[PDB]
Amino acid sequence: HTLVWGVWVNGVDQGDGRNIYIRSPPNNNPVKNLTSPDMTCNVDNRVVPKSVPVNAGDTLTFEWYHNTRDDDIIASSHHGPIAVYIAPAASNGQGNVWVKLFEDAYNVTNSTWAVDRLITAHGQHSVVVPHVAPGDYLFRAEIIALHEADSLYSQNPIRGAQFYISCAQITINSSDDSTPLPAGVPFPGAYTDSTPGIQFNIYTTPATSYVAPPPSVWSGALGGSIAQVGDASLE
Ligand SMILES: *[C@@H]1O[C@H](CO)[C@@H](O)[C@H](O)[C@H]1NC(C)=O
Ligand SMILES: [Cu+2]
Repeated sequence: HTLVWGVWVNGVDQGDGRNIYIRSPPNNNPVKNLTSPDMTCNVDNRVVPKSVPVNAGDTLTFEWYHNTRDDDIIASSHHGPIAVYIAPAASNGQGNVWVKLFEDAYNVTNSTWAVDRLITAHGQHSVVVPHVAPGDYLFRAEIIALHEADSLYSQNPIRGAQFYISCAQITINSSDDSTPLPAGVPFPGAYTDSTPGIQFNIYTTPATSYVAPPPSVWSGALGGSIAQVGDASLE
């Protein structure tokens, strides 16, 4: 169970974004129903009043939390990958629009899942803003907790992969648009019960065999990290 508090841009805290520039759900409950509209931007997808200004090449950092800011972030048990997607805001996240900017499942050297390192990073993971058209976008951060993912939700609704999905309203101001935004996958729709990385047993299967759900990261992605950028105790 985890939620986004806000974002940072180039290491500058944009402030509490909950229901302001994040389309925040009412609580930190996972989405599990792969067919639900809740997969798009979680259970309360609506336009919120603010959209954070960035430029292409900026570092945009999502900051997650559990109950309060800069707490335990997410239960240790919730091992799994992290992805970030982007879509034009005009889409409202409908259609084949979600382009993947970031994927991290499991770091072989460190022996740590993305979620494990997210905790260590005080809830913070980043993407570099791509050189798409200036305009309004949705950045959809997605944490998949796999601790009950050996079952399918569709078969057993008490279990299943858990999706912690947060859509941030971001406005790209300066960009040369050298990498126009390509089509993307639909949410709901890109993940089905037979998609790799939806059903997995993290207890018996080595993490080095885990394949995260497609799609692949777009060649226009400028990178990202799971790493603390800013200190919530100070700003
Ligand atoms: C999953 O969501 C679909 C689409 O909204 C809905 O029809 C279906 O009943 C849901 N399944 C469960 C068990 O909620
Ligand atoms: Cu949880």
